[PDB]
Amino acid sequence: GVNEVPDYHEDIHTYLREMEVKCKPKVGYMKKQPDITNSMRAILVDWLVEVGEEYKLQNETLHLAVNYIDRFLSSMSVLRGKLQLVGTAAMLLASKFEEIYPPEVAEFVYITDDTYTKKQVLRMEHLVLKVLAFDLAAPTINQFLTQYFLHQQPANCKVESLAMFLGELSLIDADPYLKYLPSVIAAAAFHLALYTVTGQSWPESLVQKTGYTLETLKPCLLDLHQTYLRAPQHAQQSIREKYKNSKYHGVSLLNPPET
Amino acid sequence: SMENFQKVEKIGEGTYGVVYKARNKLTGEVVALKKIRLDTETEGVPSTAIREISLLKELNHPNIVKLLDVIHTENKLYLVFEFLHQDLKKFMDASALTGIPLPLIKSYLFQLLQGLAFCHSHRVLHRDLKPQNLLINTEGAIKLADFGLARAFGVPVRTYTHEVVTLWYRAPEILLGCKYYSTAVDIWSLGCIFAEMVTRRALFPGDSEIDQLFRIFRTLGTPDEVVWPGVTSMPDYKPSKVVPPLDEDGRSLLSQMLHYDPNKRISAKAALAHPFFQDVTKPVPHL
Ligand SMILES: Nc1cc(Br)ccn1
Ligand SMILES: Nc1cc(Br)ccn1
Ligand SMILES: Nc1cc(Br)ccn1
Repeated sequence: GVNEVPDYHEDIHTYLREMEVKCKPKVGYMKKQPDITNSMRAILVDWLVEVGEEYKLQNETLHLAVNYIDRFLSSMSVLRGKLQLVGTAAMLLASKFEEIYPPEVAEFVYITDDTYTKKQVLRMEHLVLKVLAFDLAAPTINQFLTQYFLHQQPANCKVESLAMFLGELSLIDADPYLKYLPSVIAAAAFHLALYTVTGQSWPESLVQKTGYTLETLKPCLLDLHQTYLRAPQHAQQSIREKYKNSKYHGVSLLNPPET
Repeated sequence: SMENFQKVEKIGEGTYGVVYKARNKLTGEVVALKKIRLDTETEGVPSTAIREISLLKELNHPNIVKLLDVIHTENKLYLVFEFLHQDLKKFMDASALTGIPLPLIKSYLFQLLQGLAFCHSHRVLHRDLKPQNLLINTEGAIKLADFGLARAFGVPVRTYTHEVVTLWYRAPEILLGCKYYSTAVDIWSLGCIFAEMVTRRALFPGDSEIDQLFRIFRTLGTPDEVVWPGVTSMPDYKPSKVVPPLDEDGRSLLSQMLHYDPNKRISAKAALAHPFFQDVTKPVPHL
């Protein structure tokens, strides 16, 4: 029905695809950051996952936040002791954009353990807005997934959960996942999950919609198949932790396929 | 920063603060400026402005108000907008005795839909369409404005803010408190607005949510499963010559916009074909 905007679902997909390119972070940005590293970014994203669970935020909020960060660090040199300030300010911004009832600024200050003052958070907010020129409406992995779910039949609780799990694990590792577009990661996450819980592939109807074949999605599917396989050994655990709960039907507890 | 803008006069107040008409000293461009005070020690840039700015930067349609600039300070934010002579509500009021001609009604509704269809095609809900938020110029244009209560939606839609749309323009699925709403609510509002341009009185002027419900039921017909499958299961459900001047096609379009069922309610895209707009022109307004 109308909640699936039938007369617009296509124009919206096309727009998101055109916009996911405009809101794309610089693939090489971390080598140009003299003072921060892929690993530090890992800790940052992992910490944002935790904050989204303590404040019960939308996953969509978490994706936007990470988009905001990568685009900001694509333009601005940042020192380690300020990396968290950027991330806190992005989460705040993503919450203001996306949430019905955002946490107040004071809670954003509380979660940094008073590493930073309220003035700093609020000032960094403004700076993030100026650097992004207020372009906050970024397509996310999730915005492609929720669309890609409507091509199931029947709908599957575990596949939907499992796909989001993989999507979020991509946000933690700039290498390799910065060189893939959201729509692509979303597709690679959808297939992998479908297969794992059902034995079924990237469906045809989605091939017509996206122009993406299993062949064109192989690189990402490989990298991502790895991530899933190495997930219990990853230095960052917050996502796995989070997806071991009923809300997401312990899809993190499932054993990944072999190939 | 605003050294080049000259204040001319106050033109209204909104969520943020004050809207003023100003003139660019160097270009002569007449503009509207929206001053937004920044809570620099407390809550920072309001999410209203984050949404309005970010969504307007994307929408560049001839029937959506144009944001030309955003001028930053430490303490204030000015949004620079193109100036439009007035809002539809003032125009309606000016026209309560003469009436608005049917050609111009047709043109305004056509434009409103083209504007709105662009929103929907770009995953944006307006959620506050009422005559006060629609701006007209002297060359026969109309444009959607005030995108502070707007939201970029996903597909399918999820639960959004319920406190949305001024009461009179609020669609039944919001009133009855349904979990999910979508692009249909904007159409309802426009349908309410169509009616108002024709009669120059609002269609459903309620004093309360309950009064609003009753006002709709008695006009469009107490909704039943045969008309609105689901109406009885909705959370808060419980036990013609609506517009004389209006042609056969007019009446058809209206009903389709005011359909009870959000699924059966016409899209903006569909409505842009309705025979009503087969002879549409672009008249100038009398002002
Ligand atoms: N000091 C910190 C910083 C981050 Br990011 C996470 C936890 N503690
Ligand atoms: N500084 C300013 C403010 C307004 Br409002 C208009 C012109 N200049
Ligand atoms: N008169 C006006 C007001 C706004 Br807000 C935008 C354009 N013109």
